[PDB]
Amino acid sequence: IQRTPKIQVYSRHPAENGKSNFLNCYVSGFHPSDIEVDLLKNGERIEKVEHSDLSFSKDWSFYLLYYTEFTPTEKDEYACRVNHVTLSQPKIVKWDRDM
Amino acid sequence: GSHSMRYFFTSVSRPGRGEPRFIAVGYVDDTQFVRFDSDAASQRMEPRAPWIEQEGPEYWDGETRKVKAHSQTHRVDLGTLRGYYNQSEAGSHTVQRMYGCDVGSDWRFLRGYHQYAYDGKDYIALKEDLRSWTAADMAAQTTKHKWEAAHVAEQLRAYLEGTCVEWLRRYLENGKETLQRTDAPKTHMTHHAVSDHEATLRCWALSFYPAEITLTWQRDGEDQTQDTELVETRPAGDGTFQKWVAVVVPSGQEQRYTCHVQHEGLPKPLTLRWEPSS
Amino acid sequence: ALNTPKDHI
Repeated sequence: IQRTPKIQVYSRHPAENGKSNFLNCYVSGFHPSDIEVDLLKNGERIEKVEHSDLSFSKDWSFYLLYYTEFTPTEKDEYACRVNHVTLSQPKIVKWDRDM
Repeated sequence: GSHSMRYFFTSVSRPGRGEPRFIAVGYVDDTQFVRFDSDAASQRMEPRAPWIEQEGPEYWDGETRKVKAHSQTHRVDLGTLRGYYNQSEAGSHTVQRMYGCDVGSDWRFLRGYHQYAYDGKDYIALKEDLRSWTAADMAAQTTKHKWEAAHVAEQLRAYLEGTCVEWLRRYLENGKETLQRTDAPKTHMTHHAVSDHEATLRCWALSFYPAEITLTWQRDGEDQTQDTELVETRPAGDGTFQKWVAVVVPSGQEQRYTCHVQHEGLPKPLTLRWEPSS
Repeated sequence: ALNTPKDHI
């Protein structure tokens, strides 16, 4: 079976410019398990990104959380970039502090 | 409240070279407490919660031997399944397995489960009776007959009703400080203009545990789903969870709308309304 | 704690 990932990009805590936080990219509802997830800062790949241990839901679809420390600012743009067998091109979801 | 212990296992074959990638995780309710990853250096079951580190070396040795044995069972299963489905040796395939037990508010056994999937689809599962098997297709029917002749369900039932519940109660006691603590959602409402005539009201639930929650919107005291958006509950990354629900409303009509929050940590459900000077 | 099952497919 092939199932496309759902993506949510968000912060661990309500965001305040200049205050340290954690940037999350939660990928869920996908199958098979191989997936490429990068967190981006101004369109460039962030190096120290960690991820949760692969687990799955009742319908057998997978989920993973990718995360890193970050400091939101007025000028920096953050995003999550995901590639999977189900996607023609990588999908980029921009971080919006209101979601 | 009610509680559960669940173990999740995934093996993914690597046809080009080597053994399958194997990842195992154990949970008490929504708390991960152990893990094994075949790609990690230790080659041991590793703790992921403070209350499990209380366990001695015999526990850790025993869990490592058992988790590596689960990996080898999945490795054999992948080979068998490739043959059952007449598939090429060139493709990657996945086996998933989950099992565990639920207990009620009195910590007594309620339900047990043990299920397998191949390539993301149900393969074989123990029925709720813990005696019978649900085989999804004819390959699984062959497995079902083999397991019915080898007394498999009896051994699983003994674990699910006995050992599983006994260890769950031990962990609930050892980890009481967090496992028996309920974290009620921290709630607030945000307002985002969408035009000069309308706005989105977003009802947030943050830092809650366990993950189970309900967020609903009402307009003038009746449920509203039209022009609403509800995101999937998501991990905060610190062991708690987050969710939000939003509604698009005509500007100036915000006071008709109420967000209702239901969670184990709240004695009474919460009701939120937009404060116009916010 | 894990089980020791004989769930060989």
